[PDB]
Amino acid sequence: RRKRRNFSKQASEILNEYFYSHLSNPYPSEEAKEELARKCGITVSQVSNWFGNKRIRYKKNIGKAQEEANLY
Amino acid sequence: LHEWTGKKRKPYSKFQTLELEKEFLFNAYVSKQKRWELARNLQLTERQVKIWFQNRRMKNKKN
DNA sequence: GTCATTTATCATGC
DNA sequence: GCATGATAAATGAC
Repeated sequence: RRKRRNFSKQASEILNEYFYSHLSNPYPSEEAKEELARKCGITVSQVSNWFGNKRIRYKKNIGKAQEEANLY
Repeated sequence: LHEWTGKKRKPYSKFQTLELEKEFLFNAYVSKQKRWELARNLQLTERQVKIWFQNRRMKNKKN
């Protein structure tokens, strides 16, 4: 349980790409989570965890360099 | 800022978790009476005990 | 009831 | 010493 290992650097870029491109509505559908899971090589449960962590930590970081990261 | 951007959790003690887990082994679903009994014994509200068993069952399915 | 979330904690990477 | 992924309380939609 919780054998934490950081995802691929490219996988993080993919997740970040979808997040900042859909910053108006950062809630991917079930089918959207599956596509992200395949590109990142992770599971859909790990996709939901990442978005769950990103949304609160983005809101937490509001607002310093997150405005810059909205260029994805 | 975005529209989607627009309390308070406290981790239970070891005693509370063990008793809640012990009862969960007997039955994954708990009646209104036993829920009140656990709430009184484990210093929680009836809703908290209710919510705990709901989360516990979901955890049990994910495993 | 389930179940996707929000949020704080936790544990580990580094 | 923080970042990050995962888990534990708590809420809300259905």
